[PDB]
Amino acid sequence: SQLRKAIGEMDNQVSQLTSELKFIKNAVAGVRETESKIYLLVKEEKRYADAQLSCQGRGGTLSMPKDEAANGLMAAYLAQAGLARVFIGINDLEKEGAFVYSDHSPMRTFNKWRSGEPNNAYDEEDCVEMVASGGWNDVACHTTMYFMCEFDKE
Amino acid sequence: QLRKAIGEMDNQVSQLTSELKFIKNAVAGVRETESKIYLLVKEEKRYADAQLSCQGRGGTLSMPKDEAANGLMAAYLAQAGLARVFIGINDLEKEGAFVYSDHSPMRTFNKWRSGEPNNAYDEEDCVEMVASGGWNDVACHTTMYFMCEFDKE
Amino acid sequence: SQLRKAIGEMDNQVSQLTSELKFIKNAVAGVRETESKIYLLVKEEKRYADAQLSCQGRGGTLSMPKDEAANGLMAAYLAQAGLARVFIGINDLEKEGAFVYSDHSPMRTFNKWRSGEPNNAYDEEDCVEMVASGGWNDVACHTTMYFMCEFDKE
Ligand SMILES: OC[C@H]1O[C@H](O[C@H]2[C@@H](O)[C@H](O)[C@@H](CO)O[C@@H]2O)[C@@H](O)[C@@H](O)[C@@H]1O
Ligand SMILES: OC[C@H]1O[C@H](O[C@H]2[C@@H](O)[C@H](O)[C@@H](CO)O[C@@H]2O)[C@@H](O)[C@@H](O)[C@@H]1O
Ligand SMILES: [Ca+2]
Ligand SMILES: [Ca+2]
Ligand SMILES: [Ca+2]
Ligand SMILES: [Ca+2]
Ligand SMILES: [Ca+2]
Ligand SMILES: [Ca+2]
Ligand SMILES: [Ca+2]
Ligand SMILES: [Ca+2]
Ligand SMILES: [Ca+2]
Repeated sequence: SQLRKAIGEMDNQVSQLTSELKFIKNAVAGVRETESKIYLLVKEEKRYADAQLSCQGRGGTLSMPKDEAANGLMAAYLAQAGLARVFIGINDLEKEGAFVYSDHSPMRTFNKWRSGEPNNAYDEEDCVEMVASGGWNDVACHTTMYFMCEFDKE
Repeated sequence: QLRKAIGEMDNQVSQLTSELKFIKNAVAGVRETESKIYLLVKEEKRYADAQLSCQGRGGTLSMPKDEAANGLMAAYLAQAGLARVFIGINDLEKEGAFVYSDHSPMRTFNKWRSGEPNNAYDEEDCVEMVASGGWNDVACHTTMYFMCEFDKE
Repeated sequence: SQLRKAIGEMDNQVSQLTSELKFIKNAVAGVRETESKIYLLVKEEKRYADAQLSCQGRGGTLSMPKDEAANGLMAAYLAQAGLARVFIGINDLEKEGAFVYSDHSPMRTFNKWRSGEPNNAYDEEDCVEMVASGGWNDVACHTTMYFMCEFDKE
C-alpha cells in the first residue's frame, strides 16, 4: 500500500488544483461561463475597432447576444462588476440602419434596444453598447469604454 | 506498467501545478501563504460593498490576526503602490469594541498607528491599512480599494 | 469498475484543467509562449529599475531578445497589444557604450537597433525601449512606460 497513498495524495493535488483554478476564474478574472460559451469583461477603455481587435487577439469576438439567456447573463455580469456601459458586438457600420453581429451574422427578431433606440444620434452612431439594465443603445464607434469578449469552447 | 503510468500522471500534475503557480504569482499577482490567499481588489467601494464583494468571491475582507499576515499585506500594498485599502476590522456593533470581519474578537496583537483608533468625529467605525502596514479607523462611507482573504479548506 | 470510473473522471478533470489553464494563459493574461519561454506585457507605466524589480518579483526579468525569433515574437506581441513602446532588458548602465542584457549576459552580434541607434542622446540614455516595428532605441532610464517580462520554464 505505497501506491495507494501516493494516488490518494494525487487525488488531493487534483482537487486542490480544481479549487484554486475555480478561484482564479471566479474571484480574480471574474469570468462567466455557459455550457457552450465563455464571457470575459475587459476593463480597458478602448474604441470599438480596437476592442474587436483585442477580443480577436484573445481568440474570440465582442459578445453577441443572439438570445435572451446570453443577454441576461451579460446583464448580470455587468451588474456584479458594477459598470454602466460596455461595448458589445453589434453595429451597422456597412449599411446604416441595417444592424449585424460582430461575426457578420445578420440581426434577427430578438433584440434588447432601449426605448427610442437605435436612433443614430447626430448621424454618427454605428456601434452598440450594453447598459446595466441589459438594454442596447447605439453609440459612436470612436467612443471609448470597457468591453466584453465572447469565446466558443471549440 | 502501472507505476510508470502513475509517474507520467505525476509529471502531468507537476506541470499543471507549476503553470498554475505561475498564473497565480506572475500574472494575477495574488499573495499566498501555506493556508491562505490574499487578493487586492482595485475598485473604489464603501466598506459594506467591499465586504459583499469579498463574500461574492467566497471570501471576506482581510483579517490580520498575526504579524506574518499583516506584514504580508503590507508588502502586497507596497508592490501595488497604494496608500490605503479597506481591511476586515470594525467596531460597528459596539463602539470601542473592535472585531474582525468574521466576528472573531480583537486580541492583544494590533498595528494601530500612533493615536489610533480615535473614532474621529464619532463617525469612524471601519478600518483601513496604510502603506506602512499600520491600521486606522475611518468612516465606513469612505470609498477606496480593498483586500480580500481566502481560506484553503 | 468503480475504480475505473473514478479514474476516468479524474482523467477528465486533468484534461479540463489543461484546457482551462490554457484559456487563462491565452485569453485572459494574453501572454506569449515559446517552447522554452513565456513573455508577459505589463501595462503599468514605470521606470526601468522599477520595471526590472517588478519582473523579478514575478520571478522573471525584463525581456531579452537574443535572437531574431524572440525579437519578432515580442514585436508581434507589441503590435497586437496596440502599443508604441515598452521597456526591455537591455542597458549600458555599468559601462557607457557597452550594452548588456538584464541577466548581465553581454551583447552579441545580433541586434535590432533603429537607424542611428544607440546614440546616448545628451549623455543620459542608458536604458533600452522596443518600438512597434520591433527596433531598439536607447532612452533615459528615468523615462516612464510599460514593460515586458520574460520567464524561463523551470
Ligand atoms: O453621453 C451622453 C449619453 O449618450 C448615450 O446616448 C446617446 C445616444 O446613443 C442616445 O440614443 C440618445 C438618446 O438619449 O442620447 C445620447 O445621444 C447614453 O448612453 C447616455 O448614458 C449618455 O450619458
Ligand atoms: O521622435 C523620434 C524618436 O524620439 C525618441 O528618441 C529620442 C532619442 O532616443 C533618439 O535617439 C533620437 C533620434 O533622433 O530622437 C529622440 O531624441 C523616442 O521616443 C522614439 O520612439 C521616437 O521615434
Ligand atoms: Ca452613422
Ligand atoms: Ca447608425
Ligand atoms: Ca443611440
Ligand atoms: Ca462611531
Ligand atoms: Ca469607532
Ligand atoms: Ca482615525
Ligand atoms: Ca550615459
Ligand atoms: Ca548609454
Ligand atoms: Ca536614442
